[PDB]
Amino acid sequence: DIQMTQSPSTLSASIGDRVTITCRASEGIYHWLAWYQQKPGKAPKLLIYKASSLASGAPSRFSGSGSGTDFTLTISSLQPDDFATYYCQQYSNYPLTFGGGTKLEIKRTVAAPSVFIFPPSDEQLKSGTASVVCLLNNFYPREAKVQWKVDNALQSGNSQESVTEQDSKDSTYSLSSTLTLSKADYEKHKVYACEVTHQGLSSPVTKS
Amino acid sequence: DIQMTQSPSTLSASIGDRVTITCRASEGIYHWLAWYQQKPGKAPKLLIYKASSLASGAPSRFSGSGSGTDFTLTISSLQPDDFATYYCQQYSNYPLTFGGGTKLEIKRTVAAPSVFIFPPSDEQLKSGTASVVCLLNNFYPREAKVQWKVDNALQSGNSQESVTEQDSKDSTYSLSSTLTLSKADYEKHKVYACEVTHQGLSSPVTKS
Amino acid sequence: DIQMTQSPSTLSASIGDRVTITCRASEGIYHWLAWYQQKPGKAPKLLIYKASSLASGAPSRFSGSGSGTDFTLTISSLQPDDFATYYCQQYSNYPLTFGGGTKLEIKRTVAAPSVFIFPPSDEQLKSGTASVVCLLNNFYPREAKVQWKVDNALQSGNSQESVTEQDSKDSTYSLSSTLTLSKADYEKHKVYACEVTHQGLSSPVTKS
Amino acid sequence: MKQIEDKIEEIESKQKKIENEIARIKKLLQLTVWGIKQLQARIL
Amino acid sequence: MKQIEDKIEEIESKQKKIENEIARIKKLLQLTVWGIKQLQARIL
Amino acid sequence: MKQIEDKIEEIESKQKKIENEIARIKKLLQLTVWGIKQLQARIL
Amino acid sequence: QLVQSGAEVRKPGASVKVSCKASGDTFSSYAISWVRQAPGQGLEWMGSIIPLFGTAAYAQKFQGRVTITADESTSTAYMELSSLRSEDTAIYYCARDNPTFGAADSWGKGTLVTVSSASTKGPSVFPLAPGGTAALGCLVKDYFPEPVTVSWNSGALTSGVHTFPAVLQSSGLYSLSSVVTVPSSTQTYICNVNHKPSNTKVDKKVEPKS
Amino acid sequence: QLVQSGAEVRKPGASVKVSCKASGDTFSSYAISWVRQAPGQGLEWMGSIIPLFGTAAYAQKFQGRVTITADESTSTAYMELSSLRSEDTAIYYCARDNPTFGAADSWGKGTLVTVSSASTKGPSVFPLAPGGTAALGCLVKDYFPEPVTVSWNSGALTSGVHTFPAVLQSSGLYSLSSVVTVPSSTQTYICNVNHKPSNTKVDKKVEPKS
Amino acid sequence: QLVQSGAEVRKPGASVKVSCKASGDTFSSYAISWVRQAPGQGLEWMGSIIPLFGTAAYAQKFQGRVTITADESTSTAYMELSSLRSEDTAIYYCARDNPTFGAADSWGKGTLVTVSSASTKGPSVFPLAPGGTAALGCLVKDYFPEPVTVSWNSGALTSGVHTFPAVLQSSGLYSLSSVVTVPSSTQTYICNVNHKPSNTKVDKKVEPKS
Repeated sequence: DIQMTQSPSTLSASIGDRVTITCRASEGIYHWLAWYQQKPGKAPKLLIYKASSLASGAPSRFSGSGSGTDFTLTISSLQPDDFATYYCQQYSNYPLTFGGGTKLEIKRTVAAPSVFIFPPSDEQLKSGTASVVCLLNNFYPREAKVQWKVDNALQSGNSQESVTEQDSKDSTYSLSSTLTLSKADYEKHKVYACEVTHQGLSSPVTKS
Repeated sequence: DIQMTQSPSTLSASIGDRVTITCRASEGIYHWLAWYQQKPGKAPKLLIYKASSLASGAPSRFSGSGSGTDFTLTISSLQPDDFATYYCQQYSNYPLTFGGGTKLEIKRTVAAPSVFIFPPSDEQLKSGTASVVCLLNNFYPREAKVQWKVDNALQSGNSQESVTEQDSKDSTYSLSSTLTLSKADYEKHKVYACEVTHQGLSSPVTKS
Repeated sequence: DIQMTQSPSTLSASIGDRVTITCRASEGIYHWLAWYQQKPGKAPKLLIYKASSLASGAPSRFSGSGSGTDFTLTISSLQPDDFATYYCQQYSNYPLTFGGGTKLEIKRTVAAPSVFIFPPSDEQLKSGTASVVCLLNNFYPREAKVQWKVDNALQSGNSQESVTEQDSKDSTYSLSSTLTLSKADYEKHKVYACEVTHQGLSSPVTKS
Repeated sequence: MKQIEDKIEEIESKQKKIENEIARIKKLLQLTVWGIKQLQARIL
Repeated sequence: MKQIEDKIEEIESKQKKIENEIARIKKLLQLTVWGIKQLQARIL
Repeated sequence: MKQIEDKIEEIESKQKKIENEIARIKKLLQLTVWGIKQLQARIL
Repeated sequence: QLVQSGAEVRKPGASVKVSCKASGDTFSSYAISWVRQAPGQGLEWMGSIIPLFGTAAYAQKFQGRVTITADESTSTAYMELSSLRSEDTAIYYCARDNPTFGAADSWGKGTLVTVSSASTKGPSVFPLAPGGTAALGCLVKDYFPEPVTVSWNSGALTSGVHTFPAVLQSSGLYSLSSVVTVPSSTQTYICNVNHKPSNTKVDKKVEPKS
Repeated sequence: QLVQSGAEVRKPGASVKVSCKASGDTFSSYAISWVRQAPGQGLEWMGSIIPLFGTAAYAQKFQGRVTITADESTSTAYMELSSLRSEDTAIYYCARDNPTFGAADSWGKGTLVTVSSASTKGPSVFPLAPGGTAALGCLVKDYFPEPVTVSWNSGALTSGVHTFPAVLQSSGLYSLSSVVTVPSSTQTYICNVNHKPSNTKVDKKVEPKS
Repeated sequence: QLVQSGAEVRKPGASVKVSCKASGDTFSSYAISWVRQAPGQGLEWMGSIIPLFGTAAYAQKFQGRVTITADESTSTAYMELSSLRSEDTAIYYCARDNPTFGAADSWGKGTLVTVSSASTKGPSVFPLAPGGTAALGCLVKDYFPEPVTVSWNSGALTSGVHTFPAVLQSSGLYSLSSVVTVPSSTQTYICNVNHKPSNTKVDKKVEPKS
């Protein structure tokens, strides 16, 4: 079939800037291309059809161009509503194929997370398992590594992380990592910490 | 493919009544359905297309309805011209399939047939075979059983029956059963009768 | 597929005459037929579409007819521009197939060719091979047979002929036959002639 | 003006022919639906 | 003349309906392109 | 009235554009015949 | 509007080709369908062509042995059915599928096609010998193929006449009967028949005296 | 404009059928496409019907196990996916491919389809025990299937609340977390949750005294 | 209106791809067909695309080794022919099938494609040595591939000139001849030739004294 390649997959930009993204097809698709915008927890919204013609309700700051193989979506002045994920789709021939996707991030200053730790509640320890959670709050950028350490060097690596979307207010992220373990393994050890490495930290902090 | 089921296959009604017949499809066919009417010795005539739109020359007393799977043809006031056979046909997808068919009968009072019997002519007996015929004339309803009896109990069952259409004048039927046999078998026996059982007869009559 | 048969393959006629050619299809093609005209060293030119409708720039003297299987192209008065090759093509169903082709020749009087002979040049004899050429100039009709004879009876038949198109001025042809042979075979023999038989010649001429 | 009335009569005739060709195209476009249904039925 | 103005108003309405059906036919004729592309894709 | 003559001139232009699109649709609808003949020929 | 070809008779395993001519306007933006109906049975669809496209769609039970063609230059639709069997004996119609309606508006007269190994032969008539009205008639037996037209007194008598459908005997021939109910009391009655396939016409009287 | 069917939960190897109803004008001169999106992954096209033609075109990776149907009498589009696997868990949308634009203009709300061998069970809530503001929250663990709505003080507290996406544990159940950042200095906080598939709603307080 | 790509030369068993650019109005509601013509032979149809549909129909003798593509963004039609053989040497045209006419109205200039295992080499010219007018000419032998343009006295002499078609020798090279008929009685004659593929131009005189 036809392959749609969106470059880049992610982009970091500030409000007011102009941004340019591409969507290359594996073969000639003429003007058949449709750009979309999807918000977290929402269905995609049509923005540009026939690669140029803007759709209803789409503001004039958006921009489409390209024909055949190389295409381009661009914005003149970024606004908080513009920050979302965009997917291109070809309509030249079946089967229709989408692009990879381009997530737009709000660029902001570097922030250091307020790291916390919560021991497993008593009520959970009566059911046969325990779960330790480490919190990373209001940081930037998104790339970070949280290291679990049972007693001191266990360096377990048997947890599950979860990061929210970029906050609408301060453009900061938050991470939730859950250290699931058995009751006997929890009762066997005494020290439990959370090692976090971040760019905003001169040295990795620890909460034990 | 798509299966069209017409219920009922036959119907008995009088002039002036209202009648309702159905034609169910095996799957959704939208409004694609065409109703027809065929007379004995005639090509079908289009009556209703798109399940509702009456066709040219079709009187207003006819009626179509239904969409998808269940459909309905109905008449407000029956007339002698309306009594005929009707076939539905779908046009949603190929191959096109008709329905079973619904024959409309003129309901009338119960009549007893005037039963007769004709021996084989001489000219036929010279050719090597003989054929005995039993006549059932001007009766109602149509269901009847004619029993051939060579000599007395032969109860042969080696004949062929033939019934005309419902008469346009008195709405009565007529049956023709031919008892084909060999010349030697005919010359071997002496008694030949025709036993007929009918609802209009309190007891089965016999003509020997 | 569909087969288009053009009869005749060639035709000889004079300026001002009327000519009729046919193009039979293997099966019914309705009016779908397209006639073309091609000149030597040129792309075909559309003349008649839908078997009747003349095309742009086509003079009124041309004529199309026929439908289904038998078709006919005819000219009322021939002119020098009309003499060319014609190909029919069907458009009823794919794959599209052309006809055989009908070449139109300018009929003229009988002419006798001026036959010549040229021995191989010295510069060629230094490279290892030799080529003898026989010229036939300004004759009519086109059918002729040139016979090579090394020494006297060799009757070699190891040459290649080449005929130009019918001259626009005098409607005459010209032939070029090249007798390719080795240097040793050329140096082994002494007599070399060119025997030509033509209708305009009472007896075959020879140039040695 | 007779020139205006004649022009209106000419426009009315053109619209009548235009309306007839649209109804024909609508019917002819229904064939293309059947033709694709016949290809899909005979092949699949 | 009011008869001419009324006839013009009737022609304007017919052309508006004619223009709407042409745009619909253009969209419906684009389906026939997709329908043949779907048959060619599913079969080939 | 110049208003009537101007309205007639506007209707004449709309009918000319409408007539051109119908002839185009007739040609474009002939493609759909060829396109189905090409699918049937290449497949069958 | 729709003219078909004449009746045909074939043997099993063999084929047939039936024509149906329509108007030029039919071959442009319309479709033709072929529907058959066995004697006493219901309507059964077979196939259809969309002539402007050349496409065709056939039935499943007929897939492989049915072929429908149509030439627009003569505006004629042909239907070819191969591998004929006895059950294929039916009346074949051609109807014009009208796309705007989604139905078939015009129909043809129908063609009598018989798939049997018998030969065309003339029938044999024999008299059926009769304050109550009597019953008299004739017997039409041993003819092939259908049909037979029955008339009494060259068509002068019609009250009380009952011409029954013809049955198919085990020998492969057809047998038909027709009777009449006249009072007891003089005038003669002659049953007249004509078999078009055999091109035979015979007239037989009835004079049974008891 | 585009109404779909409710959420569904199936086991691997089994199938599902999702409906999507459109307007009558949509089933005439428009097309409907089915596009899915796994949680966190991108949009992936599956198939589409052109309802006025009955044609359909599917994707290569889904060829053989996907089936899309549509009945014009109810103006409803159905999508059937066979041979379900764990990776098939995604949000399935139906969009109306608009041919004049060459794009899809209207979309549906999406359907939560989960392909897992687990059973519908209620979650288990446990308190997360806390001049610097403190951090407090709750833990939503061991529920199936998605989703869980989290609210604090019956929805009275919203500043500093962070409800994180739910992870899929190795046991096959989902685990979700939500926290809040309040100053050190009194008022109580109760995390309220409601699991619609299990039809369970629980409210848990947090009172850790150090 | 129709611009094609330049001439090409390939070896047997190999392939080729020829382009043909048309206008934007051609790629909308028109079709392009590819027709070839061997030297001296007739027109032979190969295939065609209906660009707005992507459909294509090829010939039976070319089925499996011919491929025709077209991109509407550049309005260019490409024709790819695989498994080349010596008989495939022909002049390939692209014509615009006009559906309203049912014919091809515009054509291209044609492309010289040669399927041979020979290499591009310059020709070798040798003089043909002559009240009756004499005959003089030159010999163009041992060049590959076609064509060769012949002119006399840099194009100053044209009366009585006969440039014959080139034959294909068994060695795989082409041989061409051109002559002239001038009176007996002084002026010199130089045959001028130029082989575009080899980019070679030579001029040879003739001075045979008897």
